[PDB]
Amino acid sequence: MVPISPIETVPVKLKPGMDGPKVKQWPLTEEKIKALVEICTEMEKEGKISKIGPENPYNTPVFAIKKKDSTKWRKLVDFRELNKRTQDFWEVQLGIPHPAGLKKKKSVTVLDVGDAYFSVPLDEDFRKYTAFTIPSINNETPGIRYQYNVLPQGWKGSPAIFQSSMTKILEPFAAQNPDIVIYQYMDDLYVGSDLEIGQHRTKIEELRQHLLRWGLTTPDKKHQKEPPFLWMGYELHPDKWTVQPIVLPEKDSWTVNDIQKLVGKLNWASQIYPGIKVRQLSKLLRGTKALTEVIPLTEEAELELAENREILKEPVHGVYYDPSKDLIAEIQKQGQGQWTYQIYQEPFKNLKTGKYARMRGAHTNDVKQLTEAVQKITTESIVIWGKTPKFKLPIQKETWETWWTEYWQATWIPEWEFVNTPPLVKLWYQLEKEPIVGAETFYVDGAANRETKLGKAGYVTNKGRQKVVPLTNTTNQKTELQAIYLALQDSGLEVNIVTDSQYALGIIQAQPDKSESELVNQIIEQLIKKEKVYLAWVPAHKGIGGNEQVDKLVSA
Amino acid sequence: IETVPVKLKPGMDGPKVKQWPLTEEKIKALVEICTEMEKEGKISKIGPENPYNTPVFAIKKKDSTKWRKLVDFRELNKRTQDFWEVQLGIPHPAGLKKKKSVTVLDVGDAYFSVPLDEDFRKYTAFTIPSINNETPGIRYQYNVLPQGWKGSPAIFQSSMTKILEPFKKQNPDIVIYQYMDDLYVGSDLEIGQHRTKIEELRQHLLRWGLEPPFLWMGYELHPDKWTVQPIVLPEKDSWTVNDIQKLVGKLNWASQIYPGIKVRQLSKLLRGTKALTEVIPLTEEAELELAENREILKEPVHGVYYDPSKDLIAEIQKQGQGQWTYQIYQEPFKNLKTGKYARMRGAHTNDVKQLTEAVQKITTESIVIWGKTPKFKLPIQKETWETWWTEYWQATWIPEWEFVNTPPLVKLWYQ
Ligand SMILES: Cc1cc(/C=C/C#N)cc(C)c1Nc1ccnc(Nc2ccc(C#N)cc2)n1
Ligand SMILES: Oc1ccc(C(F)(F)F)cn1
Ligand SMILES: [Mg+2]
Repeated sequence: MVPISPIETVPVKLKPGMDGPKVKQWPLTEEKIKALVEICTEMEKEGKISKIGPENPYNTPVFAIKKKDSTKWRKLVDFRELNKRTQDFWEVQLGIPHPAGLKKKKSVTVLDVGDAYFSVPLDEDFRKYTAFTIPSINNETPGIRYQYNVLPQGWKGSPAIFQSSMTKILEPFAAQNPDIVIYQYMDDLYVGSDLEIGQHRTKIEELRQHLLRWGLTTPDKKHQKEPPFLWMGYELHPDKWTVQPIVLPEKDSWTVNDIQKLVGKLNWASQIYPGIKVRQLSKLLRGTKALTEVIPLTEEAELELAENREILKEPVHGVYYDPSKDLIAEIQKQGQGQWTYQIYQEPFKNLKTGKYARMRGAHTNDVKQLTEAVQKITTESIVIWGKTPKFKLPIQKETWETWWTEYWQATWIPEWEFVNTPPLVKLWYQLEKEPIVGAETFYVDGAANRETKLGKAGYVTNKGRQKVVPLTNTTNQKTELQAIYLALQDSGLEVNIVTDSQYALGIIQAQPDKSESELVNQIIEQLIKKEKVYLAWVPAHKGIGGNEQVDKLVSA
Repeated sequence: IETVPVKLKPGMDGPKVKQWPLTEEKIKALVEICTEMEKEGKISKIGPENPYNTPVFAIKKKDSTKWRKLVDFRELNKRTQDFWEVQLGIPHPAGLKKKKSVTVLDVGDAYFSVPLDEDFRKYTAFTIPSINNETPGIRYQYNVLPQGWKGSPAIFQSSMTKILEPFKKQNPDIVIYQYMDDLYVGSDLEIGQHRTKIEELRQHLLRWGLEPPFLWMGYELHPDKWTVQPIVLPEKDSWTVNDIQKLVGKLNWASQIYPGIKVRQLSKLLRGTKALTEVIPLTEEAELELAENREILKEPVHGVYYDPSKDLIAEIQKQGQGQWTYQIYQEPFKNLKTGKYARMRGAHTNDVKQLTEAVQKITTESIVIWGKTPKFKLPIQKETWETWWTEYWQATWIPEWEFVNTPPLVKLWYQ
C-alpha cells in the first residue's frame, strides 16, 4: 500500500451545560427494518459507522423513506435533537461571491469529491452522541446499536468541518499554482484558469495526484456538468454571466403572496437588468401580511409592472471584472425615492446593475438620497472588487459644494464627475445667513388647545400687516407650521420670518424638499417661489416684541 | 512567561462581530503582517470549532508609510472581566495634563512577549477576508497579549513598571502614564531636552526587548497650552433688532448653565413690531443687565465635578470653514471641557476626514485628563461615517459613538 496522510479531526463539544440526545426510537415495520439492516451493514463495511455496546445512553431516531418511484429504501438519521445541543461553528459560506467580481476564465473543470467527504473522521470523543438504533424484528431481541465515525449528513457541524478540511488540503496546491482558481460548492471542486487547454488539464491531473496524498479519489469519467453553470440563481459562462431566466407570470388577480414573489423576482433581476422598479408594487404590501388576501393593483402599479415586463423581454448579460481597469459607477434618479445605477469598466458593458430606495422617514431631499446611494454602492463595491468606483452623478459640481459647505452635518462623496442626463439633482431653496434689508419682517406664532383640538395661526409685521386664522383638529406643532405657511403666502419675494418654534426650525434646518406632511410640502412649495428668505428663531414667552403680540393673538 | 488566568464576565459569551468590508490594499497588507506574526508564534490558525470573531483592519500611524494592524476589540473589551486583582486600578495622574510637553509612544509591540492564557485565546479570533469572498477568510487567534485589548496593559503592568524603574528613579519629575498601547510621557523641559529623554526612554525598551516597528515614532502634545471656550457676548455700538434677538436667545440658553442670567431689560428694547435690520439704542437699564450678565459669564459653572463611575460624553458641532466646536460633560449643562478646532489637517475639502481627526484629538485630550475615552455624539449620518472613518483613522484605540440626526439649535451659541 501507499501510506496516506490522515485528515486531522476537529474537536467538537456540546453547548455548555447540555447533554447528548436520548430520543426514543419509534417502532418500524418489518419491511423497513430489513432494509435498514442491509444499508447499515454496507456502511459498516465502508467504515462509516461502528457497532457499540449497551453502555452508551444516547440515541437519535432513524427512519426509512421510499425513494419515490423505486423499490429501494433510503435511511434517514434525524439529528434535529443533537443539532440543538451541538456548539456553534464558523460558517465560511455566509458571504457568496458575486459573479460581477469574478474574472474571466478560458477553462473551468469540475471534480467530484463526494467520496472524500467520508474520509473526514468525526472527533472520537463526540461519536458517542451520534448513536442510533435499528429496532429488532418483533422487538424480541435488542436493537442493533451504531454510532458514526465520519461526518453525518444532516448534522449541524458537517458542512463547516467538511469545507474547512478540504480547504486545508487544497491550500498548498493553490498557493503553489497561482495561475488557477479553486472553489468548492457542495460535493464538487471547480478549477478555472487561463492556461491553454493542455496545460490546464495537466494542472487538473496534478490536483488529482495531490488529493491522492490523502487517499481521496476522483472519478476518471469526467464530470457531466459543463459551462454554463447554474449556481445560486445565476448562469455562469466562461466570459459572461447573467441571472437564471426571470419569468413574470400573467394573472388576472394578484394575491399578497404573489406580489411578494413578484417583487422578489424583480429584486433578483435588478442586479443586471437596468431600470427595474418596485416601489409602487411594494406599496401594496404596506402593513398587511395575510398571504391569501387579494389586492387590487393601482393604475400606477400596472404601469410599473408593464414597464418591467418590457425590460425583461430579452436576455441581458454582465461581463466579468478586469482588475487592470478602473470601475465606473453611474447613478440616475427614477422618482418616488427610487434610484438606479450601473457599474462598468468599458462603455456599454455593465459588470452589474442595481437600485436604491429612499429610507422611511418624515422628511427628505434628493441630495441626501443621492449621498446614501453613493455610500451603498461604495460598500457593495468594496465587497465585490475591493475598491471604490469613480462615480458619474446627475448633480452639478457647484450644487454639491453649496450643499456640503452649508449643511449642518459632515458629509462626503468620493471622487466623482457630473453627468448631464436629466433629471438633475438640485437645491430647490436656500435660506439667507443674514436678515434682509428692505424686506418685511413677519413675526409668526400658533397655538392649540390640547383637549378641543382648536387652535390659531397668524402673524404680525413691521408694516402693520396682520392675520389670524382659526383652525380645527390641530396641534401646537401643526399651528406653528401653519403660521410660517401664512407668512410665506402673504409676503413678497423677499421676507424675514421670526418664529419661536424649535420644532419648525428642526424641520426647515434639515432642508427637506419632500415630506410625508402635506403642510411641510406646502411650505416647501412657497419657499421655492421666493427670492430671499431669512428664518430667525427667538425663545417664547420672554417679552420679545412682535413675538409677544402674535402669541397673545393666537393663544386666545 | 507564565500566563495570568483570564475569564469573561459572568453569563457572557465571546464576541461574534462581523468583519466589515476591506479594500484590496488593506487585505494584502494584513496577509503580509499576519504571515510574519504566524512565523513569530504571535498568532496561530484556528479551525471551524471556534465561532468567535472580532473585526480587523489596517491603518497608517501619523507620519509613516508602513501599515499597522488594528483589531477592533471594543466588544471583547466590554465582555472581558475587570482587572482589579493586584491593583484596584492605576489612579490617574492629574499632573500629566499640566506638563508643557507630552510625547505619546506606541509600546504595544512589547505586549507580544507575554503568552496569553491558553483558555482565553479562542476569544481573540479574527478573520482576514478575501475580495468577493472567492476564497475562505483566513482565521487566526492570538497566542500572546494582543494590541488593543484592555487586558494587555493590565497583565503587562508588572513587567512595565520594572522596565521603567531605572528611568523613573533617574528622572523623578517625569510623568509616565500608560493607556492601552500608548505610553504618555510628560515633562517640563525644553523640547530639545525633552526629545532626548524620550529617546533615552526608547532605549530602555530596546534594551529590554533584546524589533518594534513603530516604537521610534513620537506624537508630541502640549497640554499646558490647551485652550477652552467660555461664553462671550458681542460688544457692539449699533445693535439691530436681529442682534438683540440673537443675544436674548443666547442668554436664555446660558441661563440653563448660569443661575443669575436675566433678559427682562434686553427684551424690553424690542417692544413693538420692528424690522429685523432696524437699529435699537441700548437703554441704561439694558446696558447694566448686559454688563451684569458679562460678569456672571466670567465665573466657573457651579457644581461641576468629574465622577469616574459615569460615562464621559463628547458632542461636536460643524461650524463651517474647517472649524469645529466640542464639549465634554457627564451631566447636561455641566461641561468639564469645551474647545474649538480649525486645523483640517490635509482635509480642506473633506468634512468626514476633518471630523475623524477631531474625534481622535478629543479622545487624546480625554485620555490625558481623565484616563478614559468619551462616548461621541457625532453630527453625521451613520452610513456615511461607517463607510469612511477607517480610511482616516491613525490611533491604536477606538472610542464609542452615536449619531445625531436632528440639527441642534445650540450650534449657534458655540459659534
Ligand atoms: C466562485 C466560483 C464559482 C464557480 C462555479 C460554481 C458552480 N456551479 C466556479 C469558480 C471557479 C469560482 N471561483 C472563481 C474565482 C475567480 N474567478 C472566477 N471566474 C469564473 C468562474 C466560472 C466561469 C464559468 N463558466 C467563468 C469565470 N471564478
Ligand atoms: O423514532 C422516533 C422518531 C421520532 C420521534 C419524535 F419524538 F421526535 F417524535 C421519536 N422516535
Ligand atoms: Mg406661543
